[PDB]
Amino acid sequence: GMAPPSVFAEVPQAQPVLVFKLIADFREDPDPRKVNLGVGAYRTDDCQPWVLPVVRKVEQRIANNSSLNHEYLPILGLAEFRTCASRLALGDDSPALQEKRVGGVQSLGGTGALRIGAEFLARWYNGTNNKDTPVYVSSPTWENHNGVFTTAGFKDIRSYRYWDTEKRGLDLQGFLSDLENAPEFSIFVLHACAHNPTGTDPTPEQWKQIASVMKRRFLFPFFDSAYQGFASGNLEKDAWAIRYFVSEGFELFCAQSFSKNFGLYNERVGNLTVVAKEPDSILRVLSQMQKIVRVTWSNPPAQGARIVARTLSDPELFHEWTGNVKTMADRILSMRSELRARLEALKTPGTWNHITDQIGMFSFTGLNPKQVEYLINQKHIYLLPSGRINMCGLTTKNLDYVATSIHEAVTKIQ
Amino acid sequence: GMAPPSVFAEVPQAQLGVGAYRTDDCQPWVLPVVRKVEQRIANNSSLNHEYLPILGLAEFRTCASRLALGDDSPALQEKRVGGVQSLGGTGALRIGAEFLARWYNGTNNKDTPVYVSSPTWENHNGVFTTAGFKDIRSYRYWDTEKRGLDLQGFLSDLENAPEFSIFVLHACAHNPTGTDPTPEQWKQIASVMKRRFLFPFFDSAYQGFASGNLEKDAWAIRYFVSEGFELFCAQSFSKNFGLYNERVGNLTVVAKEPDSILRVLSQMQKIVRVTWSNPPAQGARIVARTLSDPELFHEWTGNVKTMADRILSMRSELRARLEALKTPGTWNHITDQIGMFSFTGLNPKQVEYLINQKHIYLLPSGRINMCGLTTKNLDYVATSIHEAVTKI
Repeated sequence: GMAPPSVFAEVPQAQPVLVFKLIADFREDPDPRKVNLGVGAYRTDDCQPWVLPVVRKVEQRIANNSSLNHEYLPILGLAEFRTCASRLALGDDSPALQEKRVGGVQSLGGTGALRIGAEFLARWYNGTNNKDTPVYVSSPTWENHNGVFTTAGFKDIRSYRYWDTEKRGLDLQGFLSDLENAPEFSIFVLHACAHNPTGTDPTPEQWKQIASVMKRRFLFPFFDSAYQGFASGNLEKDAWAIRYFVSEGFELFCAQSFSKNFGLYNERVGNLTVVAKEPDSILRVLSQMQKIVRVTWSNPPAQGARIVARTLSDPELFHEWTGNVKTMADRILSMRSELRARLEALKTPGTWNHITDQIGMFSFTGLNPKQVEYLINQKHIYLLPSGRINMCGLTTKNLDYVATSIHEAVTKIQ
Repeated sequence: GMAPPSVFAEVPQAQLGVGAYRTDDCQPWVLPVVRKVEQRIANNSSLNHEYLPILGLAEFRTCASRLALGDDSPALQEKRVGGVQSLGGTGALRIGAEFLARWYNGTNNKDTPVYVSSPTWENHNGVFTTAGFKDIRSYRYWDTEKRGLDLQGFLSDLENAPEFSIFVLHACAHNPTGTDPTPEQWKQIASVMKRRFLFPFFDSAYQGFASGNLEKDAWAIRYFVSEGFELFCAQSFSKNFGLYNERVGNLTVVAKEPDSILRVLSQMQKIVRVTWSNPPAQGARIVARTLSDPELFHEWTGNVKTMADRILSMRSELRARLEALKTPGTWNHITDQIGMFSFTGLNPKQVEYLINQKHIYLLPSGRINMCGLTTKNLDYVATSIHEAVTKI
């Protein structure tokens, strides 16, 4: 008599996602002093999203060009986008480009590039269908690295020491030790610049030490490049580490996102750059990439890649874009400098040079969970339990209140 | 004694034929309604580029599921429907397959049989295999001798399928055969599936495009819903909006009650997050704007019927001509079939006559895209079938 249970009756409700509740609490908050330091994207000094002027310009040119059609792109994506994207990462003068040993797979953001690369490695790297190769991610790292590599089938995800809580910076000796102890052929997921979530990057000299261990132990660099140019304003400096590994003779993957440096978050524009030792392997690698893409999204969308390709391939638009990127980078640099200056003017205990030594929009402040709780509950300043803030949540108008509130948290809580 | 060997040194090299709408001039056709909506979007400077929700643009998901199920669907009124925006129909199939391989018929059950039609769109096998299903099977479908549906074979394969097996069903415009069950035949299929707890995973890539009428083409999905099935429906807007390269799809989920939708979608979110994070905006924005404006919706249905009518014309003319020259065999399948694709009924090297001598290019299976026929290749295409059948 009774209706049978749903075939979904035993499907569990997934674990709540923390930051979604944080943003929801922030929007509930009636206090006019409230500040959202938990935002995950660029914001202007007026707390608004920013569509880049060059993007608006190219969108208008696209809309006014009736010759463009909607027929499927190639599985691997729009050729001009892939070429321009890889050239942006590697440099026009890259030896790997000269030697024709680079491939590029258009992907659904940086996430999609990481996923396709992980799927490839889990099938063809360090043996056939070797799911046991260790994959190392930083401690801490971007919240979806583990899930991407686990879903691609890797059974042994490990961490390398990275953030040092006491020094508020890089634990170089721990990182180097974890590299030295990593099994040969282990994969290391490396943030190319603007480490997310800490903002702490190796200096060039530290990168050389990291590369030296990886070269000697045959460790595979899987770069994640989500903030090129965005991070510092200088596209070459932000790509220095990737290019150094190339010039040291590494084979590598580089998952590139255009979500942040073009502000094209919702058009899902990414590229997986592959650097191989010999030109003949690019065709073989890409042929396997095609099979992976085919069963995932079939072929990639056009609009965002068209915008990026048009911008990177035209000198006038490229120059405008580099200025727009510098605007974003400079605002973040300003918020870092202004926050540090205020914390020091308030004689806040501890050192605060990490606020300006860190790079990009995310910063591990060094505040502890109880201090974070104070900022949220008492001061209506919303940030993650880790102490991560987005510098773009700071503004000329809120800087005094945020600095004063941090000073209160540091002196009064714990 | 080189230097370090390449980590890619052993990677193997992986191993009338259009698949998209073409005009009588053999060109792509951006739908007039799409051009109109694209201009409205371009003129709306208030639109930003911030990430969409993981599951996608809310208005798109609602409009897409309503298109499949009908505005007055009891499942919609009872709030037991979910929609996940996806990267085309392919992406919708993949997310659904990933979900089933984790949460359906047990936890992490990779052994549930997955049945696809014989023949089918080849990416069906690859999508379900990549999701981890170890046991992909076929159900009989195309009857080469009758040039139509082998209903008795299909029904027998349903009867012999283990309970809870997944069936990948083409909602309409079966690809590659163009042969669909009639409503009476669908009722027989549904009866076995209901009795044996077989899971309908519909692939709806050609709604409205197929016959010219979006409501008729969705009948089978809606019939299964009315019979109380829980089901998935992977929807593509690539063909019916001509938005191939904007990768617009939706996975519609129908459950027995609203709470199951909440839990299913929460798992969907985790799957999407590690695949593409969140979906692109442009194509979904076009579809949502069109489907939510009755004026635009009406214009769109006219654009769809224009495409279907050109295909129906090509089917009508090809058959009438092959009978005008009365080529041996029956050819009512040419007009009984529905959609862009037609299994002509020609043998694996009755084609290569068409290929090698008259250079008409088609698949070894005999599949043609009717959009490759024109008023100006009418002439010759079928005076090539006439002789391909008479000679070899």
